[PDB]
Amino acid sequence: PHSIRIEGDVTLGGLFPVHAKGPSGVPCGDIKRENGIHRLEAMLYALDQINSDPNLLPNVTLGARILDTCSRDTYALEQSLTFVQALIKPEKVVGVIGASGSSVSIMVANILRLFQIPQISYASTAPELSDDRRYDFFSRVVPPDSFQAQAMVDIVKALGWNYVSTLASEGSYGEKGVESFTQISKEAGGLSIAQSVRIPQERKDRTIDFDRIIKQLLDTPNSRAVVIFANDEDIKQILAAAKRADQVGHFLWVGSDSWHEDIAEGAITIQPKRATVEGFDAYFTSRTLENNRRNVWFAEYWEENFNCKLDRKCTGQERIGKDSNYEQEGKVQFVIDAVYAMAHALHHMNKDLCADYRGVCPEMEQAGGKKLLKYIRNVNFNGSAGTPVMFNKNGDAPGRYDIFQYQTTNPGYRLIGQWTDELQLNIEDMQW
Ligand SMILES: *[C@@H]1O[C@H](CO)[C@@H](O)[C@H](O)[C@H]1NC(C)=O
Ligand SMILES: [Ca+2]
Ligand SMILES: [Ca+2]
Repeated sequence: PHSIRIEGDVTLGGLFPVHAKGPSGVPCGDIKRENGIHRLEAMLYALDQINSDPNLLPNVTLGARILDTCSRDTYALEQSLTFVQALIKPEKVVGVIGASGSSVSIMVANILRLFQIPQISYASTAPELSDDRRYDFFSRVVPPDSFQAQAMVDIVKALGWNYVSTLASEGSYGEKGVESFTQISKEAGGLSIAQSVRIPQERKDRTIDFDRIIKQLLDTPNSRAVVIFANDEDIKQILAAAKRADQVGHFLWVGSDSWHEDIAEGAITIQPKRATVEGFDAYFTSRTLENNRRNVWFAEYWEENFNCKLDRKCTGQERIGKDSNYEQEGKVQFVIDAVYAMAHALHHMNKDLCADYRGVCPEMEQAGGKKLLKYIRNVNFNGSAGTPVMFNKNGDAPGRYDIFQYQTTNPGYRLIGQWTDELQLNIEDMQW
C-alpha cells in the first residue's frame, strides 16, 4: 500500500511510477504494469543479485526504501522527504534510483541536492538535467535528448530529407525537442523546417483528427519528411493515421516508452541501445502472490494483469506469461545498471576508505554524498546486457542509439543502423 522497506548496512532509495496520475484531485490512478511494476522489480532483482555477489560489496548488504511517484512531480517531492527522516530505526539513504519521468526527476533532484544525496535515473532524458550548476547530484544511465536531437538531424541529412515538417505532442517535452532539433538544424546547414505543427492535449471532451493533421503535413510544399516528437498515445495514432493516408510519406519519430500494429511502412525511429536481461525474466515470471509479498503493490498488479479480483476471481494459480502476455519492459536493463552503478561506486568508496571490515567504516559513513557522487561519476563496468556503463562530466550516459525501421517485406521494426561516435546507416537493410 505504501512502500518497500528492506534493511541493510546501506540503504538505496527508489522512485518508480507504480501508478499513473489519478483523475483530478486523486494523486494516484491505475497500476502501470510495465513502467511501474517491471521497473521496480528490476531494482529488487538487482539488489538480490548484488546481495548474493561475493566479489561486489562482499561484506556490505544493500537495503532499500522504494516509493511510488504516482507519475506526479509534486507527489514525488513529498515522498522524497522520507529519504531524509534520519536527519529531520531512522532510515539513512545514501543514494536514490529514479525517477522515471523527466519532470519528476527534476523536482526530486532539486530537493536531493539540498541534502547532498546522489541520484541516478534509469529513464529521464530531459537535457536540462545535464547542467551541473542546477543538478550536480544527478546522473543517468540513459543519454540526454540533446544527443538524440543531433542524431535525428544527422539521419535526416544523410537520407536527403532537406525540407521537413515537425509534429510534436503538447507539453514541455515536445516543445523542447522541436526547439532543440530546430536549433541544431540551423547550425548544420542544408536542412530547413517547412512548418511546426502541435498536437492538442488529450482532452476527454474531444477526439483529435490525426488524419487531417497528417494530410496537411503530407501536402506541405517542399517537405520531404515529417519529424515526430510524441508521447505514447499520440505516436500510435500518428503512425496509424500515416498508414491510412492517401499519400506515402517519410516519417522519423522519437519519444514514447517502448523498447498486431497499424504503422506506416518505412517509419523510422531512433532510441537508446538496450537489450533483454534474461535472468530478470526468469525471476519476474516466477513471481506469485505466495512468494512475492515483498512487492507491496503486487496484489494490485495481479488483479490488473489477470483481470480478476482478490467479475472473475483470482485463484493465485495464474502465471505471468502463461495466463497473460509478457515481454520484458525496455528499460529493465537501465534500472539494473543504475543500481549496479550505485553498487560499484559504493564498492570503490569502501575499498578506498576501508579495509578488512564487516560492513561500513565510520570513515565511509562520514564521507557523505559529495564524495559518493565522485565515485558514481567515475564508475566504468560492463552492465546487465554486457555493454559498458559510464558517465560523462555532466553525469550523462554517452549518446548510443539504435535506428529502426518498420518493414513489411517478410512485419515489424528492423534494425537499420546506429549512432555512436559515427552514424552507421545500413542503406541495404532499409526498405525502398
Ligand atoms: C571481508 O571479510 C573478509 C573476512 O573477514 C576479509 O578478508 C576482507 O578483507 C573483507 N573485505 C572488505 C572489503 O572489507
Ligand atoms: Ca555482495
Ligand atoms: Ca547532472
